Amino acid sequence: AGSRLETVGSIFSRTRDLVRAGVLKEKPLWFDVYDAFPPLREPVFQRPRVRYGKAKAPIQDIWYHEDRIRAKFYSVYGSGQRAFDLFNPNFKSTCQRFVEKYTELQKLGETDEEKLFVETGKALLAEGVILRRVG
Amino acid sequence: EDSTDFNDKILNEPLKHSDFFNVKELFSVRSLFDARVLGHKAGCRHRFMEPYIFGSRLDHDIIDLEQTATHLQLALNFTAHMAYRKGIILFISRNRQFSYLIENMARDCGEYAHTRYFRGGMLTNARLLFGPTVRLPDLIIFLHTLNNIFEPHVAVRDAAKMNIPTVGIVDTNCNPCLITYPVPGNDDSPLAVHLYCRLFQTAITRAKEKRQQVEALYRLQGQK
Amino acid sequence: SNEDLPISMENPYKEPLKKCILCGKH
Amino acid sequence: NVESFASMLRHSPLTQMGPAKDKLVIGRIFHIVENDLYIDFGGKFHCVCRRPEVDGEKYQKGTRVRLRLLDLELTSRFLGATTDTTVLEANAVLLGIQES
Amino acid sequence: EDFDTRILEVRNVFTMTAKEGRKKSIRVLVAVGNGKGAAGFSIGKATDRMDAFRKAKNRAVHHLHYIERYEDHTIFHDISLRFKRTHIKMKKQPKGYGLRCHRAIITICRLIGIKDMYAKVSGSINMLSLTQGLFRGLSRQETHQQLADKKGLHVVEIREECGPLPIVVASPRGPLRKDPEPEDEVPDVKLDWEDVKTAQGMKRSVWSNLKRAAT
Amino acid sequence: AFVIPKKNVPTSKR
Amino acid sequence: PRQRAIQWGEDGRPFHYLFYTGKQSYYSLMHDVYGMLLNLEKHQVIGSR
Ligand code: FES
Ligand SMILES: [Mg+2]
Repeated sequence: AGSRLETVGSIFSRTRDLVRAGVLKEKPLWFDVYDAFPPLREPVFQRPRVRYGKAKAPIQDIWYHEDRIRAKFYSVYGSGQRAFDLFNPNFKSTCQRFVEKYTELQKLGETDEEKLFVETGKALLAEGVILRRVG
Repeated sequence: EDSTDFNDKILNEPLKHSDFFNVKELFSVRSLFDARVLGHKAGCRHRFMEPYIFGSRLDHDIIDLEQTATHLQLALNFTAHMAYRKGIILFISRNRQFSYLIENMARDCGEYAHTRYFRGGMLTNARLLFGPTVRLPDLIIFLHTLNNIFEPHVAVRDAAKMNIPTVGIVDTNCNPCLITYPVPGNDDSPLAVHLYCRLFQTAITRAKEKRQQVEALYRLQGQK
Repeated sequence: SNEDLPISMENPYKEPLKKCILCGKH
Repeated sequence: NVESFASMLRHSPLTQMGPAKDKLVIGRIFHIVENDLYIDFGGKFHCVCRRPEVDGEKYQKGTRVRLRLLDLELTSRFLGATTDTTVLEANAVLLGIQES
Repeated sequence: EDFDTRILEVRNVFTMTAKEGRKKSIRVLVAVGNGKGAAGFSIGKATDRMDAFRKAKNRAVHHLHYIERYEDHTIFHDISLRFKRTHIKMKKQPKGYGLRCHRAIITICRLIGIKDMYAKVSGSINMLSLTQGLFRGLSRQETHQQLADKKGLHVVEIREECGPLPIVVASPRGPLRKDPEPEDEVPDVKLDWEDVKTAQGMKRSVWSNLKRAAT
Repeated sequence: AFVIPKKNVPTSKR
Repeated sequence: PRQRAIQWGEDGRPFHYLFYTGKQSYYSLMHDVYGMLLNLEKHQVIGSR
């Protein structure tokens, strides 16, 4: 027969119960496969409701320590002349090179961001990178 | 006397192995990452997709690919077992950028595709639309679960009414509550959609060939 | 454990609040 | 020694790009409908740009072009809506052709 | 052939048409059940009463619930629910109690296979809400096994007719917890005044516990 | 049981 | 009248990949024409009604 009450339980729960009651003479082809390798969540219909009051989503903003460096670099110099190639997975931008040098100089043990930022720029200038400040 | 042995050696045997068709090898987390398997903006987020979202990078939901891998493993395993069992697999999608790709993939793997406007009652009124002896699909794989007004494809509800299991790529703005085997992933980027098609086409093809190999061995042995 | 997990910060790229032309002028 | 998903995300080119506003990127014209040029720059969605009049002939399927990104996805919430309306498209300005 | 159908309501609904004025239609509620837990209901509409009966009967069988019956004669626990403006409070009863409930619930219970139960319907006595509410509660009742699995503890039945004998009706299929459930001195549970009032012999009704034919 | 008059062979009989 | 043949065999598997659309002939034709246009794009009256 079958049960079209898609909002009452799941296809397996409904199918299993009807086979047990004897309503379904033969269990469907997928039944045995489902039972052997079930999904992580049973597919039960549930109603989406609006969050009211103080309820908030648990999704958190993805941040990293180097974002502070990237923000400062972008403000001081702007978007690098080199165009970002997002197709290449290993592409490094001028800002990424700055972060790397900045981090390398952080390992040396500089404790002042402003001094460390100045030293980072000087090393890149020596390597031949073009760093045109917004000014 | 012979049917039970045939069924045990063929139909019940594959169900005793965790990965009978070895679908693990078909994909890795790296391959999924390189295909941009990237969610919609946080303002488009569906509440039921929050468990699958890793986070929001500048208001762009990032799907957790570690969950995708476990969900995809279960989806590809279920698809292979159904193809091995000679089940009718129907691919449904209303994204018109990929209608041609999806229709070819179905024809190539010997399955069925429905990429066109879904007329009311295709599944719940099939015996009137097609005929009294029509056989409905045994599995429905949704490559895009939303219709062209950003609402759940009607077939998701109707598949559940007909007790048909469903595999579905569910982006961050989709509702996975009624999809049996949801796979959280990007459903917009061509690279992502091209990967799903390659993965599901390979799993179906492999499963069908395995069924022929197992049946052949059983028959050759049966005679002698 | 792992060091690549996102950390909790205030948006570093957040732009400063805009100001009207007469802001800070009597 | 398997790279974790978080590791891949932290070092992804898109992460190091950060804010996409006014970021120059390189795209590829993957589909062309009359003047309308459909360009892929590696984001979730493509960006549609009108064929530049100066050198329209040069812009053909596969040509690599320089873009200035404005938004990765055009979305907004209008009066009375429960979720953002989405155009399923990126906003960008076609600067020119990339030449090596 | 196993399923039996029984009508629940027949109503002469009307709409107004420009050409003919009052257009009479028949709305029919029917319930189908094989008597072994599988039972459903549907609404059939047609100008002719025969067509309405057929449509409802055939459609109800495609919308079958499965009702968990304790020992195949009663519900597992007492269910109190409100569906829209209809309140149904069902009580689990011992064998031989009978179906002491609204005539429509009696009909549905015979189709489901419940032999012993008590139910009081309050609020609106709409037949559509009652049926839809009854199937909503009976479908959502938790079985003793589901309770043991959720709680990881044995479910022990204490029967007055069997003295202190502890009858284990369900055990946790998985691991059995070793910590006893915290015994709250005073249970913070919402009590129905009508229950408490009866237990205190404060309820005089000339209509309660009247002798009735076997149901 | 009240017997609903049963339908004959479909009259239309396409 | 010209009647279409049975679209599924004894196993019940339909014979056309676009069977479940209900317009396998029409949509198969539309699919073919779209494919030809794609290939043509990648490569590049009075009497007739
Ligand atoms: S913004 Fe107007 S007073 Fe500051
Ligand atoms: Mg999407």
